[PDB]
This record gives sequence, C-alpha cells and structure tokens, in this order.
Amino acid sequence: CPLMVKVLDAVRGSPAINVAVHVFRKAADDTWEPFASGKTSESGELHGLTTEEEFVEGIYKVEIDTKSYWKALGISPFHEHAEVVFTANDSGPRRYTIAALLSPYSYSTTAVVTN
Amino acid sequence: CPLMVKVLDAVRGSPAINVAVHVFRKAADDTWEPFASGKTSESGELHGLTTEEEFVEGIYKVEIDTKSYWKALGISPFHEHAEVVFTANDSGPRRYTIAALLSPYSYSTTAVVTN
Amino acid sequence: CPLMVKVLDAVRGSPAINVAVHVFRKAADDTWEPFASGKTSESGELHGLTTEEEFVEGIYKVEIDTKSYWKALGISPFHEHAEVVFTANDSGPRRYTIAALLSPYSYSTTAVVTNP
Amino acid sequence: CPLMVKVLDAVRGSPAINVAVHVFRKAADDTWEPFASGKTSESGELHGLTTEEEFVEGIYKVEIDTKSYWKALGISPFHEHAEVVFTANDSGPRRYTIAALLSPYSYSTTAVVTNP
Ligand SMILES: O=C(O)c1cc(-c2ccc(F)cc2F)cc(I)c1O
Ligand SMILES: O=C(O)c1cc(-c2ccc(F)cc2F)cc(I)c1O
Repeated sequence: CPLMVKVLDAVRGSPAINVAVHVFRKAADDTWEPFASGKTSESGELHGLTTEEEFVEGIYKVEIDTKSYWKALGISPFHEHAEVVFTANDSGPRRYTIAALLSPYSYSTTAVVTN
Repeated sequence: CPLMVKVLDAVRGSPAINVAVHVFRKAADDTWEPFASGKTSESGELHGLTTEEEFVEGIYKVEIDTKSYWKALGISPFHEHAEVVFTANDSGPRRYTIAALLSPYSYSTTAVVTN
Repeated sequence: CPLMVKVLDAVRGSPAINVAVHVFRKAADDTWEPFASGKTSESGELHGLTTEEEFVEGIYKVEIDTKSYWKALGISPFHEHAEVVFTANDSGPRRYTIAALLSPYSYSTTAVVTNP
Repeated sequence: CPLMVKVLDAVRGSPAINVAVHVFRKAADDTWEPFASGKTSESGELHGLTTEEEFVEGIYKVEIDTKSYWKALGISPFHEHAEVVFTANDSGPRRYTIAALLSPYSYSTTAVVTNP
C-alpha cells in the first residue's frame, strides 16, 4: 500500500498493460537486492508490491521493462528500460506513487507522495 | 464520466489542489463557448464535468489556471495557463482522462482514452 | 533572435521538421492578433520570427501545429495543436526559447529565458 | 562529438549548470565499467565525452547527478539521479544527444539520434 507503480503509453493514449516491473533495495555492500516485482494490470497499475512493515527507510530502484513492451507492439525503442532511484524517508508522507509516461525515444517519470 | 481532468505538481511531488479548470466547446462561428468548469480536489482530480448525453462529438478546449496555482505558493511561473485542445470522436474509446504535470517553467500533458 | 521555437519527435528520436508555428499577441481589445509565423527547419528549429524592436511587452501565444505533423506520418493524434501562452518582456527585454517534445497522445513544453 | 548531454531546469527556466554526468559501458562480464565523465557548461551542455573511435558498439548508461544539483539550490529532491540506459552503434556509428528536463519530483528524458 506504501508503494504503487503506474505506466502510461503516449503513442496509443492508453495504460501500458503487462509491463514487467522490478523493485530492488540497496544493500550494505552497495549492490541491488531484489525486493518485489510484477506486471502492470489492464489499468496500467501495479499494486501490492510491498507492505508498510517491509518498506523500511532505504534506497530503492524501480526498473520498468520498456524495451519488451515496445518490441511486442512492433516498435523500435531507444532505452533498455526506465529506472527510477530514490530514498524512502519516514519523515515525508507515507504513500509513494511512481508514474512513468512512455514513448519510443523518451520517457517522463514523477513521484506523488501523500499523507 | 466521459471526461476527467487530473493535475499533478512536480515541485512538491503532490496532487495540485484547488486548481481552476475551464472547459469550452467550439461553436459554429468558430468561437469558444463555456461548457463546464470546476476546481481540482484534494486528490488533484476533477470529476463530474459532463455527462455522456451532453459530451457529443466536437472540438473541446481544457484550460488549466496554472498561473494562480503557482502565485498562491509564492512561486514565479512562466505560463498564463495550460491549454489542451482536442477532437472528441465516437469511434474511439468512450472515457477521456486529460492529465497535466506542472512545473513553474514547463508542463506535460497526456490523454488516456479507454473502453 | 529574442524568440526561438524548437520541436522534437519522441516516436522517431529526431527533430520534428516542417512543423508550422503561428505566434499571436493579445491586443488592447483582448483579441489575439497575428504576430509572426514560420516552419521548423531540418534541425527542428525556427529562428527569425521577430526582432528586439518589434517584440514589445505583451501576452503572446505560440501555436504549434502538431496535428498536421502527425497526420503526414500516418498517425491520427489526440491534440489539435500545442499552445504556449505567456507574458513576455515585462521586466525589460529577454530572450525566449520555447521547446516542445511531441508524441501522438502527449506533449511536453518548457521555456528557457535568458537576459542579454 | 558522437555523444552529447543537455540538461535543463524546469523550476528556473534555465540551463542546468555544473551538473555532474558519469557514463558507463557494460563489460563482457556484465558489470558497468567507467567510460567517461564531465559537468555541464553555462549552456547546460556537456561536449567532448568521447570520440567516434572509442565509442564502439555496446550498452551504455548515462547517469546524471540531479540530487547534488537540487541540494545546492536548497531543494531536497525525490530522485538520487537520472539514469539513461541504451544500446549504441549496433547498426554502425550514430550521433546521440541525451536531453533531460529536471524538476524536484520529476524528470523527462529524450534522445535525438542522427546518422552522419
Ligand atoms: O494517473 C496518473 O498518475 C497520470 C499521470 C500522467 C502523467 C505521467 C507522467 C507525465 F510526465 C505526465 C502525466 F500527465 C498522465 C495521466 I493521463 C495520468 O492519469
Ligand atoms: O534544445 C533542447 O534540446 C531543448 C530540449 C528541451 C526539452 C528537454 C526534455 C524534454 F522532455 C522536453 C523538452 F522540450 C527543452 C528546451 I527550452 C530545449 O532547448
């Protein structure tokens, strides 16, 4: 409930469906440890990645597999994937939404943090 | 239900609340006639602008009063407002979401059309 | 020049070439008066729209004709055009770059404003 | 040059100056090897990172140090950095411009790819 991911398609004007998303947490030795993953729904959303109990302060990476998404549509893309890296802080609001708007040679990403 | 507007703030990482939004429809004589309006909610959303019965094919303009939003926050903005102009077509999906992501000197806008 | 427009294509990863651009200025009577127009070059840039002398204080609208652009590529896009409306030169002369990044159902626009 | 990076500030309406940028290339062993680095100029541009000879086929990562940028302006931003990962030169040499538009809680990036 603390972390949700939403992906939109700027070519078709639609949610980006069945996009793979991987989340990692930074470990003591500076490597990225798998944390959570899933595929976006028909609404372009990925819910249920983690819980309040598990989502402690730390540095997290969200990797969105944009290349496979475009290839499935028959479109040649530029990026291998989209990556969003951020620090989770207990000071700020409690719910994080990471959103990405996708085009073949561009993407935009923003965070909405509420509560 | 056919038309919803969502506004986000890229400086604060939050919904853009209490932003004025005006919708117009293009008339026969080429002028813009008021159609619907409102202010975004605490979630940054504006629901209930129109009905399926009233939202006929035509050219529509959505004007978002970004200047007043930034001025209320004490921030000097570039744009007078953000404007989104589009044709509604019965061919395509039935529900239109117009989203805008706001910064003082930039904005991005996208449309999600579903069903 | 004091006003330049740059347009990029996010589907192709290229400048958006031959895009029509019309500029208007709000008149004393509150109507939009034609001010300048042109088309983007092979670099996606449009220079020479105006001069420091002619580009006085006022509210300006830069209308970028994205629909025509996309239709010629075989795409039926969402927007009729992209419109950028701003006050210019109200604290003295500035140089303005208006940039737009285009996709079929989305666009992003930003401005870079410098002082000579 | 075959690889240029441009960075803009959406809060100020200006080039983003003195932004650190690090480039890496994926090694045969699947690790990220340092490839080039630099900082943006007063124009927000970073030129001279590499040459056509050195910029061979491979997977590259361009890491833009946005957090440090924002903190010096008194803003605590959301992202640690902005990272752009792409395959380059796999159909022969190309010229790449990587552009990034920055806000405290958002960034947009695009690429323009041309053939000389
Ligand atoms: O629900 C959302 O969070 C949402 C977000 C966007 C959006 C995403 C990235 C961006 F740069 C601009 C946007 F409007 C666009 C739409 I349409 C959205 O619905
Ligand atoms: O010269 C440029 O490459 C340039 C690019 C942008 C820009 C950058 C990223 C983006 F997502 C959208 C833009 F318009 C904005 C401006 I103003 C530019 O001048």
